[PDB]
Amino acid sequence: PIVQNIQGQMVHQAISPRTLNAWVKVVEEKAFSPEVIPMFSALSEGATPQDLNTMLNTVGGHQAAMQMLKETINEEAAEWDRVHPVHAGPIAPGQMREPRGSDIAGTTSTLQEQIGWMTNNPPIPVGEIYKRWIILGLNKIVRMYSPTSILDIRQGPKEPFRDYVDRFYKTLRAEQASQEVKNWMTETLLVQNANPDCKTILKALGPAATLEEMMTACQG
Amino acid sequence: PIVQNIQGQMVHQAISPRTLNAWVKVVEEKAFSPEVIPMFSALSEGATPQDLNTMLNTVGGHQAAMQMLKETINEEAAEWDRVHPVHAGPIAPGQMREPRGSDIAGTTSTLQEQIGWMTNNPPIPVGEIYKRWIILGLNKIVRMYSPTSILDIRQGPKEPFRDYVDRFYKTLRAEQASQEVKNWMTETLLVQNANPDCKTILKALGPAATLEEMMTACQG
Amino acid sequence: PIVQNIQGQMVHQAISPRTLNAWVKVVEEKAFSPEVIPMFSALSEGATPQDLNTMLNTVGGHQAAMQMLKETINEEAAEWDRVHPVHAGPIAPGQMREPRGSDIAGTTSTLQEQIGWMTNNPPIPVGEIYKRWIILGLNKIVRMYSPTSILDIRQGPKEPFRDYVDRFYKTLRAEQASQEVKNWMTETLLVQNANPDCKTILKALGPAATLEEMMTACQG
Amino acid sequence: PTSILDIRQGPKEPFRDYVDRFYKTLRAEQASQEVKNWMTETLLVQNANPDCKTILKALGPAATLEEMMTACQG
Amino acid sequence: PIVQNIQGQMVHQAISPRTLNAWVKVVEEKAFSPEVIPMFSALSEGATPQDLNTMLNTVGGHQAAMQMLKETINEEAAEWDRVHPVHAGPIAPGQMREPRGSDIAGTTSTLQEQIGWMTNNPPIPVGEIYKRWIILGLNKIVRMYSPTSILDIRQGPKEPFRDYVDRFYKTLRAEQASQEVKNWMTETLLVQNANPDCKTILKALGPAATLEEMMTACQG
Amino acid sequence: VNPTVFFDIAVDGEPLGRVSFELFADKVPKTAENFRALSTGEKGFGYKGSCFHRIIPGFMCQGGDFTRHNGTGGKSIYGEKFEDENFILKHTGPGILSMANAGPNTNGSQFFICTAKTEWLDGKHVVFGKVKEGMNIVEAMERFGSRNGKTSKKITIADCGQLE
Repeated sequence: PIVQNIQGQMVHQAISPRTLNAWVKVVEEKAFSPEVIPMFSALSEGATPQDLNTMLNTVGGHQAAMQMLKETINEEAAEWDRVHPVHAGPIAPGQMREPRGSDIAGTTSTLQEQIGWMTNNPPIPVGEIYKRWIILGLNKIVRMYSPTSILDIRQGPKEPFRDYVDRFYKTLRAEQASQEVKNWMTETLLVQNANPDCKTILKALGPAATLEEMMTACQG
Repeated sequence: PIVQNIQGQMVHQAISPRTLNAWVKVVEEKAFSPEVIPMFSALSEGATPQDLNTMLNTVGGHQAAMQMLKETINEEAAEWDRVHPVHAGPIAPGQMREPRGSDIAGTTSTLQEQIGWMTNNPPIPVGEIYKRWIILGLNKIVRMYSPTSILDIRQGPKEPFRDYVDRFYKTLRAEQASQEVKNWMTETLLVQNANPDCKTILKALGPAATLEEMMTACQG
Repeated sequence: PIVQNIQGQMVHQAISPRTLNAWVKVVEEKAFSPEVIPMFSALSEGATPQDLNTMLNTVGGHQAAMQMLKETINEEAAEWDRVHPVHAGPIAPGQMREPRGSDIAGTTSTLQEQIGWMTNNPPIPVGEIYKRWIILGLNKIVRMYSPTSILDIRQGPKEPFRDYVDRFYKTLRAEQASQEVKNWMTETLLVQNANPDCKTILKALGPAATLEEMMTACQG
Repeated sequence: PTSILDIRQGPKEPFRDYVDRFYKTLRAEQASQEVKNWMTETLLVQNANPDCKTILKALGPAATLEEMMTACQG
Repeated sequence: PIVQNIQGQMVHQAISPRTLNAWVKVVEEKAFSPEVIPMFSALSEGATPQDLNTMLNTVGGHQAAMQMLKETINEEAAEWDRVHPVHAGPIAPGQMREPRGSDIAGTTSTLQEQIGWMTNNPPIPVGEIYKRWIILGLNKIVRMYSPTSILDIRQGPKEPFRDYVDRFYKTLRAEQASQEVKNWMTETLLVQNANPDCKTILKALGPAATLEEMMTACQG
Repeated sequence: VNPTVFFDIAVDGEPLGRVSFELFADKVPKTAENFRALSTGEKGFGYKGSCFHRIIPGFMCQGGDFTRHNGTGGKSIYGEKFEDENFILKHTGPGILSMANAGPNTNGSQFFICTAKTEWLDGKHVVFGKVKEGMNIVEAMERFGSRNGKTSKKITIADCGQLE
């Protein structure tokens, strides 16, 4: 990453082996859960595109997901290059050139250009865009990985309310719909799909249903 | 999290990975228990709101509890906006404007603004406020994950007094209704639900009996 | 209403007996179907709050719905008066005073004040706000008359896809959800709730499913 | 035909017809609107069927007409 | 209670035991009748809040009603604090004490402070305010103690009009409503619920007939 | 309106002079009533015959421990201790009468009379009165104290009461 020295320049620092070891361990042990995206965004903070490419290449197995992620990165780079013209010709000294999409991806550049783009005035953050693209790809992957849909969740007769709401909110975290649709479904289908007894309990609870009130009502 | 230097000043520092790893491991391995709040308060001392949002989003599984915490944080942010209204008119030269209820959470503010808020003169403790909110949310979560109520406790004919008092104090620390009500409960409900033989052995010592003699009476 | 004379000043005109008879007839004949709101917005165009109150009072029966509409108008007027201060004191000639909520409701004003507020420069759409309130109330009413919910629609084994989608779109038009959530619903539940045969047909059809190709595929 | 005080719901008469007839007789009746505000909250829930009476009382005294309706809906 | 003492100087005179005995006896013998309110208001003329607290503590039984009274006193104190907060203003040349919700309720206000607030010029009407609060509470209590609703008052087949109108007016006085509602009820409900034998007699007299005419008509 | 109390001071029984105090009951009423009532002795106990146990020249004279006579005791008319009423008034100069305490919300009966401006005490001790008449009697008292507070002669409140 790029560690900021205390009262000094933001010196570049190679990714420690601990970061990559934790990353390969989580991607091996936990497969592709919704939370891995937060842990990936946590481990890689202020990292150059070279660091992110190293973190992605170290992943072993699940090569279909890696190919989908690379395809998503390519699509985002194509869109960026289409909606942003690239200048050429002689460039004034002390000012880096226009970052290209294939260049903002880090596939057609070295570490020096990335460090220069992340130190210019005003700063042009390549890391926060390449990480955004990787997060979009990982979101597509975790959506693809979800085994069951959100509309097809039904509580079992003996399965309690806690396990049902756990599965429901997990699938909701895996869902791809917009945030307003997410609020709509978590407002309606939660009580609309419960078991009939606690369904009538929550109907007696009426409007303004709040999760803690629901779980305190369905007790026993 | 900010850290003091040799000269005494503090500056932002990237969040350490084996903190995120330890938090994720303790959250999953111990699930939700009263001893997750001290660990959380110790792990993220001085953490920025971005670091707390990281430590919360990184928790895979138990998404219902995380949604409860998000709702509690949401309501807490609204109360802060309502209690204090921004003043109008000219602002003093040595002072600049404050954050909003939603920006205390760090949802719509960059990291540099958090660092400026935390190291201002005088410093503004946004991290401590958001940590208090998260601790309240975790208290409500561990309240929900309580498997019984305080009144239903009745020791079995064979269940030893040690296990009975352990279960009692466990669900009592998980109750957290109040502190003086807890003091009244530990006097009344503790003595009211004993097994008849050891019950009258405890009654032999009267209400002035302390817990040590209370247990060594039924001991052996 | 207020008919605009050709190349002249707009002249006030009493509501037509034909208009009022058509309104009371459509109310009596179709009860409260989702099209009564478009037909009401069509019949009442450029009408004063006096005209709208007359069109509402001529309705006979459904007094519960009428009282709910009046309560909605009262709530809207209260919100308007709360978020809009009312000025008082001596008022300059040629300039009408601040319209209160009870006046924009037409319960404490006169036709002269309504025409004055609708002829001022710049004009104040008192009619267009009172009609908006009436449309909100009629929307609440038509939502209350909804016999079945949208999430509980299931196609019969013999009931054809045309009838199924007719009922589905009728219930969707009656539904109260926002338009952003309304889209996901017609994208997913339409194909998720059909009979198995045409369900597999539309699944083979795959993404980008539109109503025309869906109905041409489920033929026979 | 009858006074507003005589309006009472039948044992199996649905809440729809009961509230319709009650509001129709109340509109036909002559009184100040201020008196009607107390008359509704005193007479609507009391004269209902016992099961629907408890159903409406579970909602609360100041419950609106639409919530009271959707309570015993069907 | 304080009383005008010769000459012209009010001094504190403690509540007499005979007054407390009269109050205990009237609460024992008459329970909670509508008339107690006047007896209470007349037994405690110009009483310090301590005297009213003594008179409310000396009651025997009816602890539920006393709890409603205390809670309504708390609510009135809360609203009073809300309606009378200290807004910034230039300080008055002359300072006089001030009664808080808790200073009015006699909870945290010493007897000397109340004597000061009463005998000072200008006087602070703490006694009358606390009396208004207690009278509101007693109105709540006596309207709760009503055995049957006023709408259920109906005459027996041979029950004389005397006892019928007596019981009807007693329940109507215990009932709570505005004066105009009572004016409408005495004209719409009284004649209708009478026995048909005398109902015909009252109808023969006229709708706007007074009480004495009907009473002497059905007399005997 | 604001009460005024006096103290007739004595140094080992020789009469020394009268200090009188205006108590700011219009801003610190509960604090001012406690010093007033302890001066009159109307609640049964009080200041009459207690001494200044700690006098530090150029800082303040402290007294009011009528139960233990050495700074470890004293009690209020509301119980042994009560809350810090407020901090409206500040330690602005000599003659300010402020409450001693053993940290926050621990006010009893000990008070101190400042003989200098002591702004560092602001926000930590409730101020509730000031010397009206007698400041040179407070100044002369300083001579019987020391850097650490120990006094050389017994300095007593020979009599005290309310004037107005």
